[PDB]
Order: sequence, then structure tokens, then C-alpha cells
Amino acid sequence: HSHGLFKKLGIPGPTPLPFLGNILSYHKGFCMFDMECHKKYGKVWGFYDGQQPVLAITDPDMIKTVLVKECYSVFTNRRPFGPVGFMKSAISIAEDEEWKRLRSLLSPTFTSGKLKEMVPIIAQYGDVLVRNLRREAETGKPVTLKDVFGAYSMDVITSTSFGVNIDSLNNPQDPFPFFLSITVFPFLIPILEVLNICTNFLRKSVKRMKESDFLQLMIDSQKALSDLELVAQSIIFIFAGYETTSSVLSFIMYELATHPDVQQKLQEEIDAVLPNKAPPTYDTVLQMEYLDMVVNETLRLFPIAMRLERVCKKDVEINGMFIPKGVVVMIPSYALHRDPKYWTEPEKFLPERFSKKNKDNIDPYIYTPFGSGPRNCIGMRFALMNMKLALIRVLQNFSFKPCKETQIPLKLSLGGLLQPEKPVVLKVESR
Amino acid sequence: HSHGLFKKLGIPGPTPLPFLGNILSYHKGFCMFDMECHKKYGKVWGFYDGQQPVLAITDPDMIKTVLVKECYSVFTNRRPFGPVGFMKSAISIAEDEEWKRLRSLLSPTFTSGKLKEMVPIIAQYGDVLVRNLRREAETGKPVTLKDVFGAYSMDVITSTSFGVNIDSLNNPQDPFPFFLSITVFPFLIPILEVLNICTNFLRKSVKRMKESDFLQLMIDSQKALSDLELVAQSIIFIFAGYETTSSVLSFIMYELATHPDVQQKLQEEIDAVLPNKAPPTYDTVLQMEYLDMVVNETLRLFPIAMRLERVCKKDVEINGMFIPKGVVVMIPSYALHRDPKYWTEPEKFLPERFSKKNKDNIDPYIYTPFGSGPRNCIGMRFALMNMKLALIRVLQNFSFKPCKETQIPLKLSLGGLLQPEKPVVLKVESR
Ligand code: HEM
Ligand code: HEM
Ligand SMILES: O=C(N[C@H](CS[C@H](Cc1ccccc1)C(=O)NCCCc1cccnc1)Cc1c[nH]c2ccccc12)c1cccnc1
Ligand SMILES: O=C(N[C@H](CS[C@H](Cc1ccccc1)C(=O)NCCCc1cccnc1)Cc1c[nH]c2ccccc12)c1cccnc1
Repeated sequence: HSHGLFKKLGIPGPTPLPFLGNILSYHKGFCMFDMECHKKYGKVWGFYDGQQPVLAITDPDMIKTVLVKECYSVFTNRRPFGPVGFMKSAISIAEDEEWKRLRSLLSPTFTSGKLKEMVPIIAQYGDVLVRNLRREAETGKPVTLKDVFGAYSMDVITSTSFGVNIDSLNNPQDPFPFFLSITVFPFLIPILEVLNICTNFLRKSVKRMKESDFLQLMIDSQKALSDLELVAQSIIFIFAGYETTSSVLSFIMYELATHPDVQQKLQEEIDAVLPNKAPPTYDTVLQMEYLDMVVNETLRLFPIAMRLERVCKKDVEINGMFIPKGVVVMIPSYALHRDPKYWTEPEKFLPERFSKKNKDNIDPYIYTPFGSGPRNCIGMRFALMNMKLALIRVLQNFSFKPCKETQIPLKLSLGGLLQPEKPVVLKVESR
Repeated sequence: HSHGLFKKLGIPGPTPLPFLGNILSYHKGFCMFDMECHKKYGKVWGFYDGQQPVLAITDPDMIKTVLVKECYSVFTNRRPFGPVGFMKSAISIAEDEEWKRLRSLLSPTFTSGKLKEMVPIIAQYGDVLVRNLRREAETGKPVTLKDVFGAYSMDVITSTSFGVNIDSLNNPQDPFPFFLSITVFPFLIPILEVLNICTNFLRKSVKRMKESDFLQLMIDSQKALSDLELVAQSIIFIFAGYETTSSVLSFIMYELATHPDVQQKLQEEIDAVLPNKAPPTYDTVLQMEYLDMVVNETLRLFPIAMRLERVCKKDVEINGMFIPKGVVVMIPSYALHRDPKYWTEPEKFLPERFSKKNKDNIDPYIYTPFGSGPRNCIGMRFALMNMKLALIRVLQNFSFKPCKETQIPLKLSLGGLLQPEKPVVLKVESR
């Protein structure tokens, strides 16, 4: 019934099938859908996830309008996500006024100082990361990167926010389809919101963080903060600092392997700023510009978010286009990062895109790997530091080459989340 | 899970059973529940319709705060009602900005002038109402009031808004449980919102009001007005002008019958202002004060709405009480109209409560038969005029006495909506 909203507004888009909308088109993944749609319809198009209208925009001013200018007023919240349960109070899932309070309460966790407090602490598990890697390198056995990176990433997040120290080769107490049917049956979300389909593992263990850091800064600031809400924020932070940190690290190492000129040119800078394999510090990391380039260029090819979303909470007319209340506005971050109308040879890995000679010819509303505006990635600065500190210690000791079973070229997960089809396996040699 | 919100806030209320909340207590009707709860817990209490917290308030300043002071900001919308379908666009069901536009677009329908245009037109079907009554009076047969009143009321609404003239003794083309399960399964509302469970009778007939009045004033003002939205507003107006007008008229005549001193004292005023059985006009109706008293006192005993409701759309602290977002605030209009801490002998029918000698000792936030603030009854003035014009022509010609089968004392419908258990049947004699 509601499948004529874009036929009405004169906005092009793929013809939706009843009930399904255009979800059958996701058979190649969200990214191949947005890339094709970006070609088919232009700067603006609209489709339907079930009965839910999605408006895709690609205009830098419209994107600046949505994510920044009209954030607090109209585009405060993301698509409703359920069933969540108590996790409705998580910052990334909370809406309107409740989200504003959580954003203020958790913002001072990633100040330039609180991050600088974390550099002496992060410098530990990188040496566990090297020593765990020196074992699988002295034996000529190819290495699953996400295993030893995730083992590292998990070690970082548990201490940077709480303080628990665990080598992630022994028992790691941290375990963690149908979401398609959720889009045809979003009416089933409130259904599952009563049968408590939301494990009690950390729901009582992290709840029993009696402690009698991020965990410190929460009870210290407790219209204040709750406790079951404190657990939910811990779950969000623990996931992000693990999966996002590890997945991107595998992405970077795959590119350094298939582009050995970029791997050596980066190794030459690390030994320069840090001679005699010096331990990386807060200020020596921010000095390395080629490392910043390699990180940014990998995030162009693999923005793990793929899409930025905002629910339009009332009728508006942004940049000369009427947008009705309830529409989910979408920024195809993946399709924008590979749009040839902005990037030269956009499928190629070229870190020189982000050189200070060329970093000005890049629109920060086309390149948006961390979002933008008041609801951008809250851990953007931390994640950049945690990854870079990891990249320094690893490349200071090991080089990386492709293996026989290394998937070249890498296929993206044609499924839901931005991951590789096959895991990233590379040979590791010792310098 | 959410059954501790009032246990937390220190707000008293009946202990909710899981899933059901306190809906089993509705076995005597909403009114006997609110009256008892008003006694048990005092100025403020809270219960649960399923999993849905309801906060009942009785404080005149708090009521003034909710319905008027913080209407546009926090208490804009009523409880979500579904499945509705296209009727989501009806003014009484629409929310926030969409409702503001509809309220402005439909407000000038009931100006003092547009109503005055309707007095010469309403004066027709009252004579059909008398002539239909003179037949069942010359025969000594008791009369079902709501039949001949509803036949009258329907005749008024179809012409006052569109223009169609029909004696309501021939075929009337206007026909019109589980809502309890809706409260335990409000998660099922979005479910039914896709299977179009919302007849096409006027959905295409009223949609085919080509006309090529309320209907006039809609296309004339067509960020403007739509057409399927035009149908929905017609359905709302047609129901209200029928059921509310007829039901209250039966209520008034029952009270005049069981209180013949009030019936004669009212008949004496009507013949005074309108001698020689003069036709009532706009200004002769507004002059009759005892008729205004009888109308108001009946609306005290039988406020057909029973309850006023507002969804609290964000955290607030009104009159020194914190109220969390999502709570449905409720004004027990029925229980307030019979509260002995404001009314003397509140079960007795005493029109002298509203005499200009005593109409000042009445708080207009305790007596709220039409709501209050920007979202009060939009047809308040019209309905008062339509009923009073009907009461004049009827009492000018007939007196009313109780019958053998007349339910004395009247039992209210222990069910959902404010109606009598048995229909109102009274003997009609000719003056
Ligand atoms: C390479 C690593 C990461 C990338 C590329 C990334 C990217 C993003 C993006 C694109 C968004 C959405 C922004 C928007 O919609 O405008 C986001 C949100 C968010 N990120 Fe990250 N992120 C990363 C790591 C992290 C880390 C380490 C944390 C640790 C706490 C984190 C916490 C969050 C939270 C809480 C949100 C939701 C913010 C809100 O709704 O207010 N992320 N991230
Ligand atoms: C004796 C007759 C009537 C009584 C006692 C009555 C009472 C009420 C009450 C108590 C409300 C809710 C106000 C609030 O929540 O604050 C309401 C709303 C409403 N009434 Fe009436 N009403 C009557 C007749 C009518 C008539 C004849 C119409 C014709 C159009 C009408 C149209 C409406 C509408 C559209 C609303 C919803 C207003 C909104 O949501 O903005 N009513 N009425
Ligand atoms: O994963 C989606 N997330 C949100 C809705 S809640 C989700 C809840 C969650 C918590 C923990 C683990 C998985 C899921 C969440 O809290 N995730 C951020 C936390 C980690 C993180 C990841 C990346 C960067 N930083 C931090 C929409 C979204 C759209 N675009 C985004 C971009 C970035 C972050 C979130 C979003 C999504 C999954 C499937 C279907 N629909 C939505
Ligand atoms: O009937 C409820 N109505 C609303 C929700 S939508 C309802 C939709 C409707 C339209 C037509 C016929 C029946 C129902 C509506 O449009 N009705 C006003 C129109 C007539 C009218 C009646 C009286 C006075 N004026 C005009 C809540 C409400 C709460 N208190 C009120 C007081 C007055 C009006 C509405 C409300 C209710 C029924 C069962 C369960 N929940 C809600």
C-alpha cells in the first residue's frame, strides 16, 4: 500500500514487489545494490526494505544537512532495531533525549587526555601480540590474522574500559539469517519485545562488576546514569573495540601484502620515527603521516559500516527536496567511497589519495568512514590510536606476504556485514 | 518486566499481574475502576493496561499543565490506536505536526458564524423528529429514544457537513470484544497494520463525493489537504455527530423523566423565550440558561468520554512530579465528576450546580466533559447547539414520563463505552 511514496514524490528507484519491497535485490549484498542503484538513478533514489521506504542521497550538501545541520532537530535517531530488550538503553540504539544524555555522559571517555592515559596500557598486549605471532612465524605456518588480531583487540578493550587482563589464548570469557524477516515483519519486533528474546552471561557478570576507566567514569558520573543501562554500554563498547578493530586490521594487512611497495614504504617510516624499534607513544603515532594514509585508504575501500542511516522524524524540505516523516534517509558510504565521479581508479589501493598534497581534493561528506555530526563514531579517535599502535609493533618485527590459500582478489562477504568471504591468511616472516 | 515503574517512582497503584497488568480490574468498567482507585490511592496513582503504564492524575494544576500548558510540547498525542489503516490520518488519531496541520485546517468549520449558518438548516429535521414522534405518541406505545434521536442526529450530520437529505426511517446508508486483547497484544497492532484489517462502503462512496459546508471547506483549503485523508475526516465527523449527539440526548431525557420538576421548569423557560412555540434561532438558544444547566449537569453524570488521555512524549517534571517518557497520562473525567471532595451529593441530578449563583464554585479542570486545551473537542460548540436545538423542539411539543420497562435507576454499560445497559424507553405524551 505504501509502495507508491517515491512514485508520488517523483523520485526514481527499483520497482518494489508487494510486502518484500526491494529486499530480493540484496542477493549480492547491500554494497552491490547501492553501487548499481547509484548508477541507475543518480544523485537521489528510493527503495523499500519491506514496507519501509529508504531514501538514498549522495549530495554532499544534503549529506551535510542530514548528518550535521538538521541532526538534533529532524535526523536524531537510526532505524528502530529489535528485539533488543534492556539493550534499548544502549547509546547507539537509544533515541532523542535519552541519547543526548548518554552521548554527554560517555563523551569524555575519548578525550585527547583519556586516550593518552591508554597508550602506556595498550603497549602491553602488542608485545603479547608479537610474541603470539613470533611462534606462528618461526614455524612456517600461515596465520589467520583475525584470530591473533581479535585476541589482541579483545585484550585491549577489556582493560581500556574495565581493567581485566587476560592472554587471549586461554579461555576467553566473551562469546557473541532472520534479520531479513525482521524487515518484512518489523511488526514482529514489538512481538518479540515481550517474550524477552533479547544470554545472562555478562548481564549478571558485568552487572557484577562491583569494583569494590570507562567503567570508572560511569559510576563517577552516576537524570544521571543507571546500572542495567551501565551494562548495556559495556556490551556496545566491548563489541566495537573487538570486531571493528580486528576486522579493519585484517583488511589493512591484506592490502599491505598484495601491495608490498606500500608495506616497505610504511616500514621505513616506522623505523624512522621510532629508531631502534622504539616503543610507540601518543605523540609518535600522530606524527606518522603515511600510516595515517594507509589507514584512511583501507577505510575507503572497506568502510565496515557500509551505510549511514537517519530516521527523518518530521516533514522537511532539505536542499530543495521534500522528505516525508518516517522515511529512513541513507548515505551509501560504500558506494560513495568507490564512486568514479570523485575517485580515480577507485578499485585500486592508492594511499597517495590522502597525502597532504592531495588530501584537500577529498570531500569529507563523500569520505565518511566514521559518520559525521553529533552522532558520528564516538570511539573514532580511540580506534584510530588502538589500530595504529598495533600496526607499529607488528610491522616493526614482521613482514607479510601472500600465501597459496590467500584469496586474491579478496571477495567481500556477499552476506550482511562487511567481512571477507574467506578469512585473511598470510605468511609471516621475521625481520 | 516493566511492571515496576510505579514501584520505582514511589507512586501507588494496584499490583499488576504479569502480561495482563491490571486489565482484569476492568470487569466493572473503566469508571468503577477509576472511582475505586481514586479512593484507594488519592491524588495520583498508576496502573498497567497490559505492559503499558498509565498514570492517573486528579490535580487541577497538573491537569491544567498536561492538557494546556505542556500540550504542544510534551502531551500532544493520545494513545496509539490500531489497526486503523488509512484512518491513521484522521485528526483524532494523527500525531504531532500532522495533527497541528489538520487542527488548523478544520478549525474554521465551527466558528460562531459557520454554526449560525447551520441553525436555519437544522430547523428542518427537528420537525421530522417531532412528526416521527407524534406518530409513536398518538399511539400509546413506549419510544426508544436513541432510535428517533439517532435518526434525527444522522439527518443533521449528513447535511451540516455534506448536504445529503434523507428521512432516517427509510434505508439509512450508514452502518458502523477484541480491543482488550489489543492492550495485552499492542505488539499485534503493527501486525494487523499490514493485512489491511482497517469496509470500502464510504471509502469509495464518500471518496466519490465529487460535488461536481465541512466538505466544501476542505477542497477549498486544498502542506495542503489530501483526498483519502478527506474521507477519513468525514468518517470521524459522521460518527461523532451521530453517536455522541444521540447518546447524550437519551441521557438528558432519562433525567428529565425521573425528575419531572426539572422537565417542567425547563419547559417553562422554552415557552418564555420562544412564545407561541416559536422556532429556535441561534441567539434564542444561547439565551436559555436553564437549558444550558440541564445539559451541563447531564454531562457531569455521563461524560461519554469517561477518560482524557495524553501520551507523555519525553521526560518531564510537572507540578513537582517526575514523569518518564512513554507513560500515558490519564484524567478520570467520570471519577472526577462524581468526586464528593468537589460535588455535594454527586450521584444526584442537580442542575442548580450550574446556576450563575453557583457556576463559579466549579473548577474547569475538574469538570471537563469536552476535554481542554488545543486538543479539546473540536465540535464542542456545534454539538451543544445541535442538542439544544433538538431539546427545544421536542419539549415544546411533548412531555416525558417513565414507563413500566424503564430501567430505574439506570445502569451504565459495565462494558467498554459509556452507554446504558438497557436502551432508554420512555412514554411520550402530547401537549
Ligand atoms: C575502525 C573502527 C571503527 C569504525 C570504522 C567505526 C565507524 C562507525 C560509524 C560509521 C558509525 C556511525 C556514525 C553515523 O551514523 O554517523 C559508528 C558509530 C558508533 N561507534 Fe564506531 N567505528 C569504529 C570503532 C569503534 C570503537 C572502537 C568504538 C568504542 C566505543 C565505537 C563506538 C561507536 C558507537 C557507540 C557508535 C554509535 C554512536 C551513537 O549512536 O551516538 N566504534 N562507528
Ligand atoms: C455531547 C457531545 C460531545 C462530547 C461530550 C464530546 C467530547 C469530547 C472529548 C472529551 C474529547 C477529547 C478532548 C481531550 O482529549 O482533551 C473530544 C474530542 C473530539 N471530538 Fe468531541 N464530543 C462531542 C461531540 C462531538 C461532535 C459533534 C464532533 C463533530 C466533529 C466531535 C469531534 C471531535 C473530534 C474530531 C475530537 C478529537 C479532537 C482532536 O484530537 O484534536 N465531537 N470530544
Ligand atoms: O549493526 C547495526 N548497528 C546499528 C543499530 S544497533 C547495534 C547493536 C549491536 C551491538 C553490538 C553488536 C552488534 C549489534 C550497534 O549498537 N552497533 C554499534 C556498536 C559497535 C560498532 C560498530 C561499528 C562502528 N562502531 C561501533 C545501525 C547502524 C547502521 N549503520 C551503522 C554504522 C555504525 C554503527 C551502527 C550502524 C545493524 C546491524 C544489522 C542491521 N541493522 C543495523
Ligand atoms: O473512541 C476512542 N477514541 C480515541 C482514539 S481514535 C477514535 C477513532 C474512532 C472513530 C470513529 C468511531 C469510533 C472510533 C476517535 O477518533 N474518536 C473521536 C471521534 C468521535 C467522538 C467521540 C467523542 C467525542 N468527540 C468525538 C481515544 C480517546 C480517549 N478519550 C477520548 C475522548 C474523546 C474522543 C476520543 C478519545 C477509543 C475507543 C476505544 C479504545 N480507545 C480509544
